[PDB]
Amino acid sequence: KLIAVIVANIDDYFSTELFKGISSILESRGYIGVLFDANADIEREKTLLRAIGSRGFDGLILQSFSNPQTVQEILHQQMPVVSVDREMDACPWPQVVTDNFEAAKAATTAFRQQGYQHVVVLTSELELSRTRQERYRGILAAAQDVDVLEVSESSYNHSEVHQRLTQLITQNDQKTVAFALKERWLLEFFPNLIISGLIDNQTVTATGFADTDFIRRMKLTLITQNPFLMGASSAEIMLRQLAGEKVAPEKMVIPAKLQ
Amino acid sequence: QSSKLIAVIVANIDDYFSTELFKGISSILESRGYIGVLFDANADIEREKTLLRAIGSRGFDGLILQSFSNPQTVQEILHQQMPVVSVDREMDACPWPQVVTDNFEAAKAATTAFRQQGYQHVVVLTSELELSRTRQERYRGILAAAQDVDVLEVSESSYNHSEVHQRLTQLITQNDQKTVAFALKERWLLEFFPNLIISGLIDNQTVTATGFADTDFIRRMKLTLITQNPFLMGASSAEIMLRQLAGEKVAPEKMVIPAKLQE
Repeated sequence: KLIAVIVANIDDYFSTELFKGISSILESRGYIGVLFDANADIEREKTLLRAIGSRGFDGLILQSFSNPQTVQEILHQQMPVVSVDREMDACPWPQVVTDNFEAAKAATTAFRQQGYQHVVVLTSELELSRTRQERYRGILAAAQDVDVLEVSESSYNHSEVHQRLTQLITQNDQKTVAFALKERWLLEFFPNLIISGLIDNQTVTATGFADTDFIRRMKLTLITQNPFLMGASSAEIMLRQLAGEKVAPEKMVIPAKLQ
Repeated sequence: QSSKLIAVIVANIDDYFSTELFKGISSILESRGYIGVLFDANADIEREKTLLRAIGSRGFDGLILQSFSNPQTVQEILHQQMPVVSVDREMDACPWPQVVTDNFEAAKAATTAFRQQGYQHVVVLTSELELSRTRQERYRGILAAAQDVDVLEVSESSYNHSEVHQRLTQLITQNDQKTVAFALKERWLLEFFPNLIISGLIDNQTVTATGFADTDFIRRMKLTLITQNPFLMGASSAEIMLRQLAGEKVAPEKMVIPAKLQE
């Protein structure tokens, strides 16, 4: 009674917390969650997918980058599947996602209503993920002026990004809000900016999609996805699939919270 | 032909040390067709037992242990059906091979480096000492190098944030001796040091801070920290496992991966 859980990168708090959610729910039925690291590698995921399939795992909860076809061509309906945080197309199985566009929108609208009309979006490459595009789409629909700084998680230099970032925030003394689209960018760059004083909550402030209890205590307003809940919810769906209940391949939206 | 699945049980996946450990194990095991599988003990020794019972009744070909189970537990449940390698435990008289850090030497050297810069007063922040031999060793290393040493034990089970905060601030500020706040575990450094850097307490002139931590983002705050090289510890433990899987009667000795004090 093992459920394989493949995450994009076990180094993200979102992923380890999501897994803790699956586990918590799976334990109420004697089922056990098992974690696999796709290590941001399309190929590692493929070889992992084959192993998961041939070894007889009972279920697959997937928060990754491969098209549903890539997953069907390897597992071929031999087990229940639930994808998380990806919002893909023509998905033949259930999905649990955040209201990315909406949450980003509301966030941007709140900051706008406080004079911070300038927004600098710090994100990973947009075209590689649909949830990233949605968040950026949400910021675009409610922001007056927007500047974007895309970073390739596979090739970049800390100071190089740090400089282009300080730049975008201070080019105009327009009241700016630095908006991180993923937690790692918020943890890597904003702390220093708080110490240097650029982020004074007067002219410049900061926000982003972060779920870690320890950034908040340095107080900024962050958007949380509550990955634990998303993980718990996907596992409920998975219980239904193992129990035999034919499940509808629909999207379940766990709303984000601007706290 | 077998499962070729190696079970890896970590103390808690929330620890960056664990996830990196696993990454190390996975890159080595891959070179030979083996696949690391991650299990989360979630800080519960009971949880761990059911994971082990599952690991033995599903046919995994090996176990890499970075958790709480003693050998009596692992014997009674798995009965040596599969080779075992332990990591980051500092267990004496261990029956299987081990991969550990020079906890005493590393702490001692770090304290010595700080003393030479003037910091004579060490404020140790840690999870309960009795609960772990590795913590005890790092604490043992500090006392072996510093005069004025105060200790602040935190209960991972039930502790209050501002409660611990207020005490740390009390111990750091009691006298004029230059002080080093030394975290024995990464989480404590990550939870309590940032505000002390932002509030001005930690200024690198009268009060500085260090600890065992491998995460990069704190690096960028410039603090001097001790890294355990978890990826390397994980890869080394996987190298030993492959030797056992290849049928080598690997002696149950400890392989020491020295920690590095990195500015």
